[PDB]
Amino acid sequence: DPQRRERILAATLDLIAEEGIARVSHRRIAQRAGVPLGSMTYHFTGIEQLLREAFGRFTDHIVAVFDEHLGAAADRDEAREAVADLVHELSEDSQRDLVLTQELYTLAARQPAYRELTHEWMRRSRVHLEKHFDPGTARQLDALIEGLTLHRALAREPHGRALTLEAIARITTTD
Amino acid sequence: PQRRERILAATLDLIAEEGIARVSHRRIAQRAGVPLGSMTYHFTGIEQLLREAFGRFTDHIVAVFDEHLGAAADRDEAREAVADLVHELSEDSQRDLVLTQELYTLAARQPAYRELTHEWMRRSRVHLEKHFDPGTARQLDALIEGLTLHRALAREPHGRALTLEAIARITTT
Repeated sequence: DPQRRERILAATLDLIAEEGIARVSHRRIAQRAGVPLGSMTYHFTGIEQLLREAFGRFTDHIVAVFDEHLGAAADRDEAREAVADLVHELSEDSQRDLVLTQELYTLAARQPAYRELTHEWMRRSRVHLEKHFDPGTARQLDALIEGLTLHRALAREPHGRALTLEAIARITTTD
Repeated sequence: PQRRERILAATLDLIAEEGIARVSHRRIAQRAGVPLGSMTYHFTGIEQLLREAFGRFTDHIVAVFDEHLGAAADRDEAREAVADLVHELSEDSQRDLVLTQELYTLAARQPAYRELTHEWMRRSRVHLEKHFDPGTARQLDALIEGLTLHRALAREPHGRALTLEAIARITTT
C-alpha cells in the first residue's frame, strides 16, 4: 500500500486538530496512522517537513473548497452568491477545519518560515477568485472572506447571509 | 499586593512566548512568583483565569481601536484612521499577533470562550459605530480582521493603497 505516507499526513492533521500542535510527536502519529514507528523517519526528514507537508495537504483541501464554490459560478452575480456560500460553509460546517486553520495561523505567526505556507494558500485562493474578479478586488475580497468567516465562526451569535452578501457586493463594486 | 495582576500578566506572557498548552497553575505560579495556592485562591480554575487574562488582552486592543478612531472628526478621517489601525495591528507587535491567534484557536476549540471573542467584536464595533452605521460597522470590523491577518501572515504584506480602497468600498453608503 503506497498510501502509508499519505496516512501519516492525515494522522498528523487529526492529531493537531484534536490535541493541538504541541502534542505532535512521531510516536503518537505512528499509532494513529497505524504504522510502525520507524515509518515516520523513513518517509520524513524531520518534524518540519512533516508539518509542512501536513498543513500543505490541509491547505490544498480548503483551496479546493474555493474551487468547488467558485468553479460553479457562471458570472459575477453567481460568483458573489457563491462566495457567500463559501463564507458560511467555512465558518460553521467543520470545526476540525476551523481549528486546523487557526493552528496554522498561530504557527505562521510564531515561525516566519511557515508564512510560505499561508502565502501560497492566499495566492491559490486568489487564483480562483480572479476567475471572476480583477486582481485587486480579488485580493480585497480574499481578506473580506477571511474576516467574515472568522467573525461568524467565533461568534456567540453569527451574522446572517444578507449581511455577508452585502459586504461582498460592496467590496466587489467598481463603479 | 498585586498578586492577581501579576498572575494575569504572567499568563499572557507564558501564552505569548511558550504557547497555550504550556499553561498550568504550577508554571504560571512560577512565572508570577506567587505561591501555588494563590492560583487556586484567586481563580475558580484555568477557565476563569484564561477568560480574565485574555479579557485583559482584548482591553489592550480595544484601547488601540480607540485613540485611533478616537480622534477622527470625519468619516474620511475615520477611514484613514482605520487604515492606520490595520497596518499598526499587523506590523508593530508580534506579541499581540501571537496572542490574538492563541485566543482565536482557543475559541475555535472551546465555544465557551467565544463569549469573549464575541464581546471583543462588540466593543470594536462600538468605536466604529462612532463614524459608521451599524451594518457598515459590522462589515468593516470583519474586513479589518481579514486585512490585518493577511498582512501579518504574508511574506510581503500589501500596501496601504489596497487597505484604504477595501475600506472605502465596504464603507460605501
